[PDB]
Amino acid sequence: APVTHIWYFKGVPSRLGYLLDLAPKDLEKIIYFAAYVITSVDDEMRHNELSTLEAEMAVEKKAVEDQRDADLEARAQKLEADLAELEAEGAKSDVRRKVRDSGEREMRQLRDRAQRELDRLDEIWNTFTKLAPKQLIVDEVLYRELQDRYGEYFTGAMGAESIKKLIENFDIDAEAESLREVIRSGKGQKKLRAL
Amino acid sequence: VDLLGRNKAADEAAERERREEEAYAAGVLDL
Repeated sequence: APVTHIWYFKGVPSRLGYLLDLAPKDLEKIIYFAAYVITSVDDEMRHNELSTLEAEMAVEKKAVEDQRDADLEARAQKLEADLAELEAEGAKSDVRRKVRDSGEREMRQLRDRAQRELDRLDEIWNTFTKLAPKQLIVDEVLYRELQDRYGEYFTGAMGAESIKKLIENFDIDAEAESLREVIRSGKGQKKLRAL
Repeated sequence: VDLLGRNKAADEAAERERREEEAYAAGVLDL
């Protein structure tokens, strides 16, 4: 299994981080199998589809939120039944308000897992639309949850192989000239870092 | 100046940058 060379990773400056504009911690994570990175993706293929991918995401979200409002109202009618059948017989209203607080907890937790799934799917979409390579993923869930839907669009890996693919997929004179230009124009500590 | 005093982190970073600014003007190999 491919593997890298400590001499060019750990010692300061870490030559790999400088070549790739990274921090070490990121890279000690990618090499010791902690985070994942995106070797490459397609920008023009993801161009003519953003609209309809939004369409599919939005139809899924409208589905789940229709079910969410249905959850709210159905649990609410069950709660009304619970109160009406808790008061018709001979009980105090202390116990009724306790059981209704329990039912309130029930509707709350239902809508809560509901909105949690909402926010999960929404952050997932917001991560897809905002994709550039060299991004890390400390999640393992967001990543999988993107590998199942459209994973075949982008390309991901981890380990020596990821850095290898990347280096291969990396222009160099562009970076060199942009760096010469950041040194020329820019100033301060930023100039020194680009240097 | 006696209620606020003087931090450390900022001073370290500042003198660092200053050192690498007096070293780049003439010749930068400091290590």
